[PDB]
Amino acid sequence: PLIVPYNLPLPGGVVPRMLITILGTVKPNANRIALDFQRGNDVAFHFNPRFNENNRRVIVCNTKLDNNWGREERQSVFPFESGKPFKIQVLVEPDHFKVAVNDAHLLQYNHRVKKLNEISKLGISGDIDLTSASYTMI
Ligand SMILES: CC(=O)N[C@@H]1[C@@H](O[C@@H]2O[C@H](CO)[C@H](O)[C@H](O)[C@H]2O)[C@H](O)[C@@H](CO)O[C@H]1O
Repeated sequence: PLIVPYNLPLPGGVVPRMLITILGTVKPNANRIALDFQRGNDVAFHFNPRFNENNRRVIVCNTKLDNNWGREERQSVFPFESGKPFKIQVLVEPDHFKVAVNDAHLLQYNHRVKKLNEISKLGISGDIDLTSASYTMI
């Protein structure tokens, strides 16, 4: 299917009620997954499942400004499974990114980058087979 790393343009940037849907399958022996919502060189929203950090599964979320990472937000609830198909939904809300995986709410990420309309691309990378990446307005 699609090539990874994958760049998904977000024409005119993100806006509340925008829903991004990523369909994929985690590769066997996977180490990492990363979604990077980018504003130019900045990463507005970095969503990074890690399969083996000190023999732990953990989701790391953060923001990258002027090539510096900020305070990490961590979610120990880990809905991904090596070898298995997943669905990540990212709903843009006025004050947060809302993330659900396989139809179950996972986490919220408060907006640190405030110029939502300038977050105009989503990079998709890591140890997955990518089936599809799309968006729609709800
Ligand atoms: C640059 C670096 O290695 N920083 C370490 C963190 O790893 C980075 O974390 C950011 C998100 O915060 C990105 O995921 C980047 O790809 C990672 O290299 C690491 O999470 C923390 C905690 O162990 O230590 C930093 O030094």
